Amino acid sequence: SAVKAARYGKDNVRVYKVHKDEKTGVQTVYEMTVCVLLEGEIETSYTKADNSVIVATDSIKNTIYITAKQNPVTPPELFGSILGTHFIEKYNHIHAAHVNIVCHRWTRMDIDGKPHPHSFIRDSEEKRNVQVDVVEGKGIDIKSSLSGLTVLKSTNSQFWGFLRDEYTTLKETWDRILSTDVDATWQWKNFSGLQEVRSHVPKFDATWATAREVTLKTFAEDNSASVQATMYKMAEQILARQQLIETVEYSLPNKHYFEIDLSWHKGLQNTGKNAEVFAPQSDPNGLIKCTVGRS
Amino acid sequence: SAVKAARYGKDNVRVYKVHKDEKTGVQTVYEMTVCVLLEGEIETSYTKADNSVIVATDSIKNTIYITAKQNPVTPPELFGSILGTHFIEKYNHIHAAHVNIVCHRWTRMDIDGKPHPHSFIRDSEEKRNVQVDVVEGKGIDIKSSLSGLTVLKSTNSQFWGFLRDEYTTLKETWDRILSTDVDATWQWKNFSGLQEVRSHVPKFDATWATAREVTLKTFAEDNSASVQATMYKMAEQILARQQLIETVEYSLPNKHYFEIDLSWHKGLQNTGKNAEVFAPQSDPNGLIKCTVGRS
Amino acid sequence: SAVKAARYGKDNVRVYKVHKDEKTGVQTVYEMTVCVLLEGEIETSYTKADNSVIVATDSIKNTIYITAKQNPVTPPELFGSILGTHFIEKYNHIHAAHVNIVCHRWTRMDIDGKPHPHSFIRDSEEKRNVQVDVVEGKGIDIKSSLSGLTVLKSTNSQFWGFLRDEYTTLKETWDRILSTDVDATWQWKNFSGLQEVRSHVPKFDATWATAREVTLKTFAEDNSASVQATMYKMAEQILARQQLIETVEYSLPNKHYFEIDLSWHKGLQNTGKNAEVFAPQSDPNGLIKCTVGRS
Amino acid sequence: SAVKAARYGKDNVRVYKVHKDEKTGVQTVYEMTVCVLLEGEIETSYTKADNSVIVATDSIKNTIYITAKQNPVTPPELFGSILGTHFIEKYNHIHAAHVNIVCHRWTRMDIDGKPHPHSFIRDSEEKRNVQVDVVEGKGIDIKSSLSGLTVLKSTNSQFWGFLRDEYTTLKETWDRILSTDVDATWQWKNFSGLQEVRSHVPKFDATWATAREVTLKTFAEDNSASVQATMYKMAEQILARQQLIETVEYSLPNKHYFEIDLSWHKGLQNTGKNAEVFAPQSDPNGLIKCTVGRS
Ligand SMILES: O=c1[nH]c(=O)c2nn[nH]c2[nH]1
Ligand SMILES: O=c1[nH]c(=O)c2nn[nH]c2[nH]1
Ligand SMILES: O=c1[nH]c(=O)c2nn[nH]c2[nH]1
Ligand SMILES: O=c1[nH]c(=O)c2nn[nH]c2[nH]1
Ligand code: NA
Ligand code: NA
Ligand code: NA
Ligand code: NA
Ligand SMILES: [Xe]
Ligand SMILES: [Xe]
Ligand SMILES: [Xe]
Ligand SMILES: [Xe]
Ligand SMILES: [Xe]
Ligand SMILES: [Xe]
Ligand SMILES: [Xe]
Ligand SMILES: [Xe]
Repeated sequence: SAVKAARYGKDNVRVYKVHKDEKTGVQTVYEMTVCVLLEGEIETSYTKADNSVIVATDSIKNTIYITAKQNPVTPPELFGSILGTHFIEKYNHIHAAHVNIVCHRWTRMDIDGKPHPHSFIRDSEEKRNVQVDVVEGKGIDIKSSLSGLTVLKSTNSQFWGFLRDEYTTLKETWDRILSTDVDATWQWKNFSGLQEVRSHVPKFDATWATAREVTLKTFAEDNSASVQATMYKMAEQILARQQLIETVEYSLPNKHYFEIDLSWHKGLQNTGKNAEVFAPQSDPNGLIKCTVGRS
Repeated sequence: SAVKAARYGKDNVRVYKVHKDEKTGVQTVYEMTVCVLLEGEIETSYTKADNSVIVATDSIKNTIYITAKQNPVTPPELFGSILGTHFIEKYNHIHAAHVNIVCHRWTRMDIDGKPHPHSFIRDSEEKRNVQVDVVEGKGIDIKSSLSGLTVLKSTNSQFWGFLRDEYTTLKETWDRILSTDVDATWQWKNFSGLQEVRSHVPKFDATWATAREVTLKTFAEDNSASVQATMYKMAEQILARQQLIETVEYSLPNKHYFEIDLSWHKGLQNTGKNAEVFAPQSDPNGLIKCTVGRS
Repeated sequence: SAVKAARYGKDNVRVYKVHKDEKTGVQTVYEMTVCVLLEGEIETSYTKADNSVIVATDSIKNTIYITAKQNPVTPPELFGSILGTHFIEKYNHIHAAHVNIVCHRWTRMDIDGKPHPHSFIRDSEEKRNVQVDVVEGKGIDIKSSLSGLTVLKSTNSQFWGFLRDEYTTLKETWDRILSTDVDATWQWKNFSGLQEVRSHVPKFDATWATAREVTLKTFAEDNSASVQATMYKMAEQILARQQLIETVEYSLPNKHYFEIDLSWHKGLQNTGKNAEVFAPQSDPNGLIKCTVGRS
Repeated sequence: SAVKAARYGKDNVRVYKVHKDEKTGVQTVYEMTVCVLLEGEIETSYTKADNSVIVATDSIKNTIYITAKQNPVTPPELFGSILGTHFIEKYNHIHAAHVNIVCHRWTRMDIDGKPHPHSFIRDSEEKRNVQVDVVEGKGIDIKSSLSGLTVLKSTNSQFWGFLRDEYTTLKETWDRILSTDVDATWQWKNFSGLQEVRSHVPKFDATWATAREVTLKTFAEDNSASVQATMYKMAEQILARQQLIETVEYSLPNKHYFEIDLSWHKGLQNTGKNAEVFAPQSDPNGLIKCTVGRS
């Protein structure tokens, strides 16, 4: 037998950083969860019990805190590239670093219409994420994403004209609820190294904001023919607005809300045009994915 | 042996209701999770296998949907009182109904600065809850609450002057992070029945909004001497603003963020006045509770 | 305003202890999660910012580890009583301690039919719990429990003869699946103090084992007329076997498995006597409770 | 823009099936959670709102229940291959089916030393899983796995001789706790179609059992030099015992238990050879992966 692939590192490293403006007294906080996995010439730790090749996962954890102390942590695409580059440059035998970052929301509170200098609220479990793969001699590959964005529209969603055969019971509809949790990922063109990533720094926050805005607007305004058709419209617009993105992927659950027929009880009308009370279904759920690129 | 207490019913009943304004085309959604447990003369179902006394939990579920179809579901204090009253009035042998409601957030989206007529976003897992106990001949007891409100302040929290003995290692501090998940409950004076609850309907939403506002403002503005001292200030203000509340209870975790000493690495300074990077701790956590009433 | 009630302390304190037999080389591990909340003359920490009355929650955490170092941690009823007594005896102004312990399973592995001296497996998320309330001048109140015991029987459960009215759609049945997660609590007679708790030490493990055995046997053997009727039989037997128990409480979800009518597809028969494939329902669920005591 | 990849289907489909032996009266239950995602000529549903190409996800759900009614559901490798083959054979324009199955444990109860005919217990959240990819003209690729197997050993684990530099604080050790949650996957050689899968049916359960046995024995008996070294020994043995497996992958968290220095309190000794009480750490955790194949 032989080692075909191996990677190891530290997962679930929680980090908080605060920035204090001495002039204004305004403080800004960042909180993330980080995972770093390394690859390289490490097979002998598996096959020969040779620990000399192992950068201890405890040391990886230390390195994350040290790097956060000495560098900006925003945008996360920059921080992840700095962190990944460190490992491949510092250790001769490590040839790839894989960095995943989840950014948690701490939104500045408004108290009496004014932004508070040092108090924050977690407004939703929506996350902004990055996956950064730093590979020695092959540059830096970055995938950025938003996830946990949960939305619902109460009308202007349809689903009719699908295949009907002996396995089909679903009725065609011209008016239904549509609800999903959005997971959207945009993949950047490959970067040659940290200098190139630094030159594009302003594009990271702007593209995140655009992806979010396009997602919300298209969801709210599209008279949706299916999840498939609506998500394609979102991905098309994002690609049109940022030339440095190569692909956009969406992964969308279809979270079903079922009509409840109440006619058995005193002829009460609660279906079709009379539907007011619905039963949200915890499971099963549709799951629809698509990756859109440039033609 | 003998039955000392018994209650039974349906838990985890998810309900969605939509309201459609025909004039404006504006739609508003409500989504809740409901639990109803009944008590009364039901001992024989336990001791004698006498099912004749059991209102099936499946029937309780039906009743929830029917009641939501025929009545407003907001404010939840009103809906819960209607639902509880139904069971004690309809069934001679049922003498108490216990209704718990969790309200989930569906906040209307703003698209291009305008409120959208039928699209919504889940902005945070914060909940608004009610517990309604309807007891035949003893009226209606309502506890209202907010929970899952997660906040953090990066300075203006202190903790010094606590008891020090041979079990104490904690250092006194004049500047720390304070972060918690707020659970706050206000208990209404007892109501004689549904007519009285209906007469106070406008106070329910207003008091929820006040409790929330007071919580956020006090948290952000108090130069906090301890969780204990700050939470007391919150409860005191809520009681001052709503005479129909008898008690306010807060239950607050103290979610610790620890300094990381980096001086072992090239004398890097990251403690006290130089602290920028911190380690959020998942566990253990302080837990501080208090119930404040009128003197 | 005035403080009507207050308690504070440390929650989610994870503790592991190992015992090593020097003779046999056999090691035994215990792992728990502990919460300690204190009450007493502490109102001024809330009303006056007087921290002098506060035993820091960090110190409570230290005390848990120290107590675990110097005392047995099994049975958990004994450990919790030791821990609670410590706080009310050590601090003049603290008059009650409330200790909750969750014990996690680490079951010794069998390798080639022999018990391994130092390797363990987590066989199920079933827990053994205690709640110990130590109140100065009123002794020690202990509630012991098992929870997270998930069982299912595929036949020999019935449910017929329940109340039928205009809210009822549920069909009577003489053969259904019954599945639940068992939460069972037995409350001990009040103990005068630690000496009395120590005198009953052998009864704690034996009663836990009896409660578990009775639960499983009765579930498997009862031709069940309802959850209500079966759970009563369990509680009755436990009370008969241990005179020092005052009450037994069960809290049982009814986790529904629904028939799926497939007759729309080529007349396929999958209901009643022909039912083979079922749809487990995540929600809603019945919830049935009862507290049984001595007559 | 263009669709580069697309797949869609139904996730979280819970299924229960019971088998009844008429002779013995013995019943056996199976419970699974299933996900089916389809690929093929479906781009136009995304780009042109052409629903005619969509097999509704609701119909996929129906098909799962129908297939479970008409076929054995065990071993899951066989069931998944049947289900995947159905979709690519039934629909001309669907060319790949991806089936994921999670099998939940329902272990027959022993009551008074005898196996009960129809009562079951969930002994642990350990799962047996399959991923089946059925691709038209390319056969059937099956990955089998076990996951959620949580183990701990209290001694006979070491970790010394790792790289030490200016980022390293971790002390070398010759005696530590080792605890992990095992995720192990074995990938079968490609099968030409359903006939070939059926010819190997007895190997599926036997190989699962071998993978489990090897994992537990090696964990318990290896005087472990690192997670890396121990996991390699496991994978090597599995490959030696089943020639039809091409690769074995393990993914293992290192769940840390930290010593607690208590010497600040009355010189209490709780480190090194005197360590008895430890603090389990919820996060961060090491994460170690390896894929082993044949040389
Ligand atoms: O938008 C939808 N897309 C689908 O593929 C589907 N299948 N059922 N309902 C559905 N809705
Ligand atoms: O605000 C606090 N209250 C407390 O009781 C405490 N104990 N440790 N840190 C603390 N902080
Ligand atoms: O055992 C049961 N008890 C109940 O109270 C009930 N209500 N519906 N089904 C039920 N089953
Ligand atoms: O077994 C281990 N492997 C590792 O790579 C490691 N790093 N720190 N501790 C460790 N333990
Ligand atoms: Na390198
Ligand atoms: Na009544
Ligand atoms: Na005392
Ligand atoms: Na096909
Ligand atoms: Xe951070
Ligand atoms: Xe969508
Ligand atoms: Xe609702
Ligand atoms: Xe607070
Ligand atoms: Xe312990
Ligand atoms: Xe039961
Ligand atoms: Xe199944
Ligand atoms: Xe391991």
